[PDB]
Amino acid sequence: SEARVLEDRPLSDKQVTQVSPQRIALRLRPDDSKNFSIQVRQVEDYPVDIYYLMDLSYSMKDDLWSIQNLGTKLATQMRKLTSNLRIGFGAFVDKPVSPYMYISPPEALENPCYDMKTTCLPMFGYKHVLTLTDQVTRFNEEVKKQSVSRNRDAPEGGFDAIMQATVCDEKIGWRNDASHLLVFTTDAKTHIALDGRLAGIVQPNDGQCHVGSDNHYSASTTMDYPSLGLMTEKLSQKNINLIFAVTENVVNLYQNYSELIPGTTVGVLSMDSSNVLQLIVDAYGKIRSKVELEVRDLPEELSLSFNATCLNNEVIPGLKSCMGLKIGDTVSFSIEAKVRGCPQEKEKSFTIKPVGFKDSLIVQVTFD
Amino acid sequence: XRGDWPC
Amino acid sequence: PVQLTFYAGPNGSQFGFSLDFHKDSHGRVAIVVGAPRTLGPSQEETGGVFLCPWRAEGGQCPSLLFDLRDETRNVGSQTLQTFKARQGLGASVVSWSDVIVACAPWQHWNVLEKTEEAEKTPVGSCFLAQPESGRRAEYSPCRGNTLSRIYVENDFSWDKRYCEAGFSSVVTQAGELVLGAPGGYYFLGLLAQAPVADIFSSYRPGILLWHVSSQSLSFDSSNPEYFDGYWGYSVAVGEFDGDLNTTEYVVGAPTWSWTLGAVEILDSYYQRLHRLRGEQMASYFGHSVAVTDVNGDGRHDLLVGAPLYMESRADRKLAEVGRVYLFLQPRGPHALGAPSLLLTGTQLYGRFGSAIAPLGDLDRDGYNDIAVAAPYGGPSGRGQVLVFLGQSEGLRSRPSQVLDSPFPTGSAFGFSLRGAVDIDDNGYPDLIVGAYGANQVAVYRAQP
Ligand SMILES: *[C@@H]1O[C@H](CO)[C@@H](O[C@@H]2O[C@H](CO)[C@@H](O[C@@H]3O[C@H](CO)[C@@H](O[C@@H]4O[C@H](CO)[C@@H](O)[C@H](O)[C@@H]4O)[C@H](O)[C@@H]3O)[C@H](O)[C@H]2NC(C)=O)[C@H](O)[C@H]1NC(C)=O
Ligand SMILES: *[C@@H]1O[C@H](CO)[C@@H](O[C@@H]2O[C@H](CO)[C@@H](O[C@@H]3O[C@H](CO[C@@H]4O[C@H](CO)[C@@H](O)[C@H](O)[C@@H]4O)[C@@H](O)[C@H](O)[C@@H]3O)[C@H](O)[C@H]2NC(C)=O)[C@H](O)[C@H]1NC(C)=O
Ligand SMILES: *[C@@H]1O[C@H](CO)[C@@H](O[C@@H]2O[C@H](CO)[C@@H](O)[C@H](O)[C@H]2NC(C)=O)[C@H](O)[C@H]1NC(C)=O
Ligand SMILES: *[C@@H]1O[C@H](CO)[C@@H](O)[C@H](O)[C@H]1NC(C)=O
Ligand SMILES: *[C@@H]1O[C@H](CO)[C@@H](O)[C@H](O)[C@H]1NC(C)=O
Ligand SMILES: [Ca+2]
Ligand SMILES: [Ca+2]
Ligand SMILES: [Ca+2]
Ligand SMILES: [Ca+2]
Ligand SMILES: [Ca+2]
Ligand SMILES: [Ca+2]
Ligand SMILES: [Mg+2]
Repeated sequence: SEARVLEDRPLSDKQVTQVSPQRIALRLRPDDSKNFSIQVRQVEDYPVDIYYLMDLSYSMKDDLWSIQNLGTKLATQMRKLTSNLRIGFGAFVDKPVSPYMYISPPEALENPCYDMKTTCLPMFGYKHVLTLTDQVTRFNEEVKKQSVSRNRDAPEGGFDAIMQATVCDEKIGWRNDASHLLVFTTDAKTHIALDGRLAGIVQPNDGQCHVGSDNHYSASTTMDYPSLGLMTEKLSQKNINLIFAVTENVVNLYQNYSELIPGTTVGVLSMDSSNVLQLIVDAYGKIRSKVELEVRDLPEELSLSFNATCLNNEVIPGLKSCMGLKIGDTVSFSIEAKVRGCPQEKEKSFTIKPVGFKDSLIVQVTFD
Repeated sequence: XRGDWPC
Repeated sequence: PVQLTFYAGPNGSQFGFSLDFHKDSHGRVAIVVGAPRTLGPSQEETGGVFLCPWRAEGGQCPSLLFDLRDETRNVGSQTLQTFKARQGLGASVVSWSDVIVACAPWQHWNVLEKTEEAEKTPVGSCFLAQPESGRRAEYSPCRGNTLSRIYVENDFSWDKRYCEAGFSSVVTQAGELVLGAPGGYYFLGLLAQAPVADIFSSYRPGILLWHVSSQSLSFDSSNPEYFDGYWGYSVAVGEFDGDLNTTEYVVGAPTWSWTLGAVEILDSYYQRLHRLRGEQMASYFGHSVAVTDVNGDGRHDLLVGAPLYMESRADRKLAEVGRVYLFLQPRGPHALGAPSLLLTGTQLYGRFGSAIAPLGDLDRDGYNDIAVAAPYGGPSGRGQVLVFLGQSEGLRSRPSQVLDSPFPTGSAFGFSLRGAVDIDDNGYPDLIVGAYGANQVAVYRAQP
């Protein structure tokens, strides 16, 4: 029983040769047993989906340009950090209802900046703008297009915007086989749960999506703001890591806020975004992968077993996958195959596919 | 800000 | 537990958003429940102060006849307009002898004079019902011919336009009504106190703008630490200066000092006797306040709700349940200090501590006992009302009785409740619970 190595291209270290060797011819005699060691290494970069939420209030006006930069710059950095990226975004002002807006004179419903003789867009709960896409150019163009609206009071409904950013997928366009990051902007205090009771809204924000066709938070005027708890539930359940990118004015408020939400971080949204981009790459440093193998196109008659040697260099029998691999680590698997006699087919072909790897070990087997 | 105004 | 007495309202009406008790000079006790979206005779949701008489079966209530027509009064080259469109006539109700004060926080109000106007801002307005005399007076201490430009020019000093006056309201034992408008002074908040007798005497039909001589509006402030706190979102009255000759005002602002939230104790003359600050940020420390002698030593103690409080538990998890802060008044002329006791809910996302109902004493003994709300508590996530059997030392962390929502999802059962009032005169307070989402109110006649 000799196993001739056919395709043995070396592992890349970033062809993206993620499995070595690639093709093997296995020759067997009746009642035979034989073990060979394969090696596998992650090569290509990691997948990521960034959603971006922005204030649009009269207030936000002071730092509007600021938050716009925090979009585009961010994308650029994660273009240099990975190739498998998607980016999407949404905007928000406050609950569209008195006393948060101006309703007199009636023109205020179309322009609540009547007293300043200026034009501001009719203020809105949450208007989801761009679904997540690899088209970063379209994301940049749509982010820059957003402009300022008006409300009455200083706090704004950002938590409503985050809940509707994470709470639905099809509208927003996430990927199950990827990491998720959510960057939230503001410059003033945030309307939290129980703020909307000033406008007659006493029904909470639940864990369901209320955006349909019009690209608006339909149930904005009838659903209250969301609390930090349900925020955390929706961030964790969907595997979303939050970064509060806020102005230095009351950055302590959001540092305390981040202490209040497990796993989230806070950046000083300002003239620069170093404090936020460094935290982006920090969160990117913590992504751990898994190398798990399956075997396809093999009959039941042939029996198989294995050992495994991971990055820890500790040999384990019966464990086909270690938890928490990184980029560049090599894992070896010694597979033992036992054949019971010579079948009539006399020539088989099967695959060993690492889970989530398009590359596979194609094995041709002959019996003498 | 006291209201939606620039500080 | 069978006598879960149901009071019904029409669809849309939000029957139960606010509630209180009334005892006319005739002596008939009625549940006054405000449905802020009741359909008027003009097929418009404005508000309805359902004077529900105490009926075992409950059901639809006789909508007490409040003037729903908008007054386009003319005086001094000005037009006083009281926009009652979506006014919420019923988002806060109180009573005192044969007087019912039923306040529309969203009763928009305006002055048309040349091009300028007062802006239809939810100044609020308490309708004064004297049903025995049939006197339909009106009160709005916040109602003001002051133009928008005048308010802007003075850095919004005393900017009362957005009062939502009658957002909360209490009646002083002496007979003067104190209304808490969190929207006061540009959402800073304020208290406006005036006798009911004086406003009744000063009332004239179709005037809607008249200075009341005995009104007492709160002093505004300029320290940013009070900004957007909603200094008045919750209001109550207790004695904290140890001087029974004056009445002390306890104000809960749940967003005080950047979402920390506080409760201030002031004298009758609107001067700070003390301030008590929030432990956990964004927990809404001051959403609901409650003044009572939980200790029962003769000195009033303060109870604050924090319905967005999140605790730390095993595996280092921050689970959002809520909290109740109890501050105890020290013996003699001593100021209140650190949170005397701390009480916490169990169910996740329950908004535990949204509404606190002073229950007085449950077992008719002497330990002051209270109740607290959790509109989305319980295993199901529908509603929860938790009875805190208080102690001579303070408040126990394990609620004695938990009432679950018999309504479906979205009802916000327990969101506004009230006790301390005996309906059947059995000698025990009766807990009335305003499940607004289902347009119903549940009265539980608590047997100890
Ligand atoms: C109170 O609660 C809610 C809040 O308003 C109400 O819910 C809405 O009520 C309207 C009633 O006008 C309802 O419209 C009905 O739709 C039916 C079709 O599903 C209509 O046809 C009926 O179909 C029956 C099934 O075959 C048939 O047997 C019957 O003869 C009739 O033809 C019906 O006539 C109504 O127009 C809305 O669907 C409903 N919407 C929601 C979102 O709830 C509720 O009705 C109110 N209940 C009461 C008792 O007042
Ligand atoms: C959220 O961020 C804020 C800043 O934005 C952090 O505020 C910090 O709060 C601490 C106190 O928790 C401050 O330390 C001291 O505070 C006292 C004032 O409080 C005292 O209170 C007791 C009773 O509670 C009274 O008896 C005293 O008289 C007194 O009033 C002050 O006197 C000290 O000099 C000292 O400042 C700290 O200063 C403050 N930091 C800033 C930058 O303002 C807050 O910690 C943070 N939240 C959490 C949970 O960390
Ligand atoms: C991979 O591990 C398996 C067992 O999981 C190895 O089989 C062992 O071979 C040795 C002889 O060298 C025997 O003494 C053991 O009894 C066998 N199995 C076990 C687990 O005890 C197999 O040989 C390993 N492959 C390599 C590369 O050595
Ligand atoms: C194969 O298995 C034998 C025992 O079964 C072991 O001694 C040897 O180290 C293994 N590896 C190879 C590929 O020979
Ligand atoms: C209480 O106030 C009244 C009203 O002025 C006063 O006449 C009375 O003397 C006061 N009583 C005490 C004990 O101070
Ligand atoms: Ca700004
Ligand atoms: Ca606002
Ligand atoms: Ca006093
Ligand atoms: Ca006491
Ligand atoms: Ca007792
Ligand atoms: Ca009773
Ligand atoms: Mg703003």
